Amino acid sequence: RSLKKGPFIDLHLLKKVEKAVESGDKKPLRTWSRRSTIFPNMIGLTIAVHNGRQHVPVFVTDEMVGHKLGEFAPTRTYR
Amino acid sequence: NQYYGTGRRKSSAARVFIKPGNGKIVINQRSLEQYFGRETARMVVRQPLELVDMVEKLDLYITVKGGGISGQAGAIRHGITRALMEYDESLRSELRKAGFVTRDARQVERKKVGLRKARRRPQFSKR
Amino acid sequence: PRRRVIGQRKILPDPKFGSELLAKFVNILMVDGKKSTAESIVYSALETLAQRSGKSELEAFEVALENVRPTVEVKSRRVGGSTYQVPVEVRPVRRNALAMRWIVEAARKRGDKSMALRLANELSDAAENKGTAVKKREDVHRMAEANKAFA
Amino acid sequence: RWNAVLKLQTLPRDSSPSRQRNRCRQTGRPHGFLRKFGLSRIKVREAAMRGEIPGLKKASW
Amino acid sequence: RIRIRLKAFDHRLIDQATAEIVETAKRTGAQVRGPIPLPTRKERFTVLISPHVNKDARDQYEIRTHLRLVDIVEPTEKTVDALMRLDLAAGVDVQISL
Amino acid sequence: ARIAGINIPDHKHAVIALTSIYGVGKTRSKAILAAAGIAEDVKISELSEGQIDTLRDEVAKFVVEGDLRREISMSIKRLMDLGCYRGLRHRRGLPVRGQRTKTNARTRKGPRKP
RNA sequence: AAGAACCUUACCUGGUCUUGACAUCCACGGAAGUUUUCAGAGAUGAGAAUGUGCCUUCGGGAACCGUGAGACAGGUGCUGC
RNA sequence: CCGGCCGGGAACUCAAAGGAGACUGCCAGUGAUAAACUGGAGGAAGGUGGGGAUGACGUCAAGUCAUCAUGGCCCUUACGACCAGGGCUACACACGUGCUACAAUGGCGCAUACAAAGAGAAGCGACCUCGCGAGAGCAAGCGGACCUCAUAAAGUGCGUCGUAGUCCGGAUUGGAGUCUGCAACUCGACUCCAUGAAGUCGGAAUCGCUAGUAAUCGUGGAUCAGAAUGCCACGGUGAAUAC
Repeated sequence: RSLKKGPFIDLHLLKKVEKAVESGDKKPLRTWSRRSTIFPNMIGLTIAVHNGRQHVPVFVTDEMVGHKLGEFAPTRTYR
Repeated sequence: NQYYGTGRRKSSAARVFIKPGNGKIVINQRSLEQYFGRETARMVVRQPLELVDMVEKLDLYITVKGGGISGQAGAIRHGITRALMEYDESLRSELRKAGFVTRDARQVERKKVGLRKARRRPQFSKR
Repeated sequence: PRRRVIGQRKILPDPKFGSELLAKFVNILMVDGKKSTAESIVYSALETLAQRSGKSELEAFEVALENVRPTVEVKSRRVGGSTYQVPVEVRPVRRNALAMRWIVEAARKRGDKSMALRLANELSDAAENKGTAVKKREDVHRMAEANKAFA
Repeated sequence: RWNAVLKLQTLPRDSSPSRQRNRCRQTGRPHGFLRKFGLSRIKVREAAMRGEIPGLKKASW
Repeated sequence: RIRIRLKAFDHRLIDQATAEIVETAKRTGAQVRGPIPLPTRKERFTVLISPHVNKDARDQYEIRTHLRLVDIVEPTEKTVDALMRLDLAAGVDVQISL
Repeated sequence: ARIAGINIPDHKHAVIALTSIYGVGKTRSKAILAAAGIAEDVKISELSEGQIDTLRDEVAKFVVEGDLRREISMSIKRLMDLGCYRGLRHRRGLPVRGQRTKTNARTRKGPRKP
C-alpha cells in the first residue's frame, strides 16, 4: 500500500509483545500508543489501543498485517 | 550611412538601424517573416514605410528583446519611425498627424491589497 | 456621465482587408482577450459568406448589416405613473454598433457548427433578410408611438 | 530499511524540525512571524516606524 | 582582477566609498575601473497592521539594497597594500576578493 | 463483436472502443492496442476479423469487467466486516478518504434529507 | 490565523509536580559536561559509569549544577462599559 | 569548431548614479475687462500627465484585557506548571467567501515561440545516469546582472474528434506506489492503474468595473519539516459601452 519501504513499530510495546508471543495470549494489554503498524507476530493476541480516553479491545487476526493498531478505535462518538 | 532609432513599449528594448536599399525585414538575425510576420506585428511595425513612403527604399537591421506579440512590436515601431530620416526628419511632421511619433505610454497597473486584480473589487454580503 | 466628456481612441484598421468597421466588429466579437482567435474566425466567416452569396468581400456583411439597422431604440423612463418604455432616434454610430451587437448573441444562439460557420450563417440570413437579426430589428417600429412624448 | 538502526527512536523527539515553532522573539506570539526580523508583524511595525531598524522604509512601488 | 563588491542602504553613500577607492588608487598607484553600477535588489514586504482582525488594509515596506562593483587591474603589488586596509569604506559593508 | 469481454463496442474508433470496456481506461487502452499492433484511428467494427481475434486474445490478459467488480466488492465487504474505521466508513456511507462533512459530502452522502 | 498530524494548543479524558516551566534572593553540597541501563506510554522516577575545569586570596570565588528554607513566582484567569 | 564565442569596441542596449523638460506657457477666441474657460499651436509627455505614498476636526462609551503594557478583581497543593493520547478536520442542516465545470472561439495528439518579476547556504541543486511516473542515486556551480530553482503558459502551424452526459467533465470509490517527519491511525500532500456521480450554464435577488482597465492564461513569494483552489506580488494576451 503506502508509506514507502517499510513501516514503524513501538519499542516499549515490542518487549511486552515478545512476552505475548513467547508465553501466548492472556489479556488485553493497555497501550497508550496507536502508532505501530501490525505484522504477523501480533496475530492471535489480545491488545488494547487508546482512543484518547480508553484502550479499545482489539484481538488481532490474519489480514491485520495490512493495518495499524489505531484503525479500529473510534475517537469521535456519534448519535 | 546608418540611421538609428531605439524606442520602447512595455519594457521591450529594441535597436533599429536603417540604410538605403531594397530591404528585407531583419529581426534578431532572422527575418520577421520567418518569425511568423504574417501574424507577428504583421503590417504594424512597417508604419513609416506605409504613410509617407513605400517599403523597398531602405535596408533595415533590427534587434529586439522582451514582451509578447504586441509587446515586441511597439518598441520596434517607435524605433523605426525615429530611424526614418534618410534626408532629414521632415517626415516626422507628417507622422505627427498620424501620431506614431509618440509611443503609447501605458503600462500594467500593480496589484494592491484588497482587490482581486487592479480595479476589480471583491463582492461583500449585504449593504 | 453627468459632467466631463468621454471620446475614446479610433482603433486600428484591419490589415490588408482594410475595413476599420470589421476591426471594430472583431473587437465586439472578441472572447476573453483572444483577438487572435477572433481574427482567425472573421476571415473564415467572410470567405464562407462571400463564397455562399457569390458576392464581393466588403459589401457582403455590410448589406447583411444594413437591413438589421433600425433608426430608433427604446429607453425605460418614469416621471409620473409606473415605468414607461420610450422610443428615441439612434446615433448613426450607435446604429452600426447595435447591428453588430445583436449578431454575436444571435450567433451563440444558433443550432449550427463552430464559430466561423455559424457567424457566416447568421450573416447569410441577414443578407437574405429572414433570420434572427431582422427579427430583432423588426420590433421597435411596432412599439414606438404608443408612448411618444415622454422624456 | 535496516536492522537495529531503524529502531533507534529513543530520541527526545525534540530533535525534529517538526518540533520548534518559531515564536515571536520579543512577545511569544506563534502567528504573524516573518523570518527576516524573527518577530511577529506588530513589533516589526512598532520598531520600523520608530526608525530603529536600519535602512528600512516605506514602499510606494 | 582584484575587486570590491560593495553593499549599501544609501546610493549617495556607496557613491563616496567608490569615489574614495578611485582617488586612493590613482594616488597610490593606478588602474581602477570605478563603479560598475549593477541592478538594484529591492526587498518588498507587506504586513498586517492591526493587533486583531481587520485584514483589509496592510502596510508595505522596502529595503533598497544598493550594490557596486569596483575592480583594479593594477599590477603594482606593493602599492596595492597601501590601497588596501586603510579605508573605512563610508560606514557600510564592503567585500574585497581576488 | 464482444472481443472476449462481454461489452460490444460498436462503431467507435479503436482507442474509444477499448476504453469503453470496464477495467480498461485510456492508458490501458493505449497499451493493449500497441500490444495487438492495432491502430487507434480505425473503426473497431470495420477492421478484419483476425485482427479482432488478436484483440480477443489480448483483452483477456488483464483482469477486467465483472471479475474486477467482484474482487473490489469482496475487499470492501471483507474490510467492512473487520470493523476498521475506514471499513465502517463504507457501511456508514460517508467520506472514506477524509473529506469534510460539515459541508460537502453531497456526492457520497447523497440528496438532501429533511 | 503569513501554515490545527505531535509540537503548535489554550481544551478534554488520563499520568504527574507544587517556592515549582521562568524571575529576583540566601545557605549548603557538587566542575560544567561527555557515556551507557532497567522499570514506565512518556513526563519520569530509580541506577551504574565517568569526568572532577579557567580566577584563589587555601574560609575560596566566578562560570554552572543538585538539594532545602522562606520572602515569592505564575495564570491566553476575570473586567475593552 | 563563425555558438557573443574570443579578441575588441565601447558605439549602442540595459542597468544606476546624476540631471533636463511642461510653467496655462505659447497663441487665438470666449468669458464682468478680473478669475476662469473653450479650441487650436508647438511638443516625446498639455490642462491635478498616469500610478502609488500621503487619511481634516470628529462619529460608533466600535473592535482589541489572546501581541504587548496596564488600573481594579480573583484563584495562587490550583483557574498554575510539566507530560501522553485525543479533540480543534464531527454532520439531518443553513449561509458566506473562493476554486473547477457544464465545452466545439473547445477537447485531445504532434510540431513550433515571445516574458516579466522573484527567491536561494541545515539553501536552491544543474548536469549526467537510473526509474511507469511520481521520484531515486551520484553530483558541478553560486551567498547571485554570472550559478541554481528555471525548459512561462495561453498563443501559433498541422491532424483528429462532430453535438454525445461525448476523445466533454471530473465527483466518489477500489487496487498498487512515491515524498517529509519521532510520527501519515483519527489527521498530509503527491504519483500510477482502474472507476467515471452530479453537471448539458442556475430562481427571486444581487456584485464588480470607465482603459493597459474589465476579461482571460501563466509565473513568483511570504508562511514553510511536509504543508494551498487562500492571501500577497509580477507580467503575457487584452476589450465592449458611457446619449
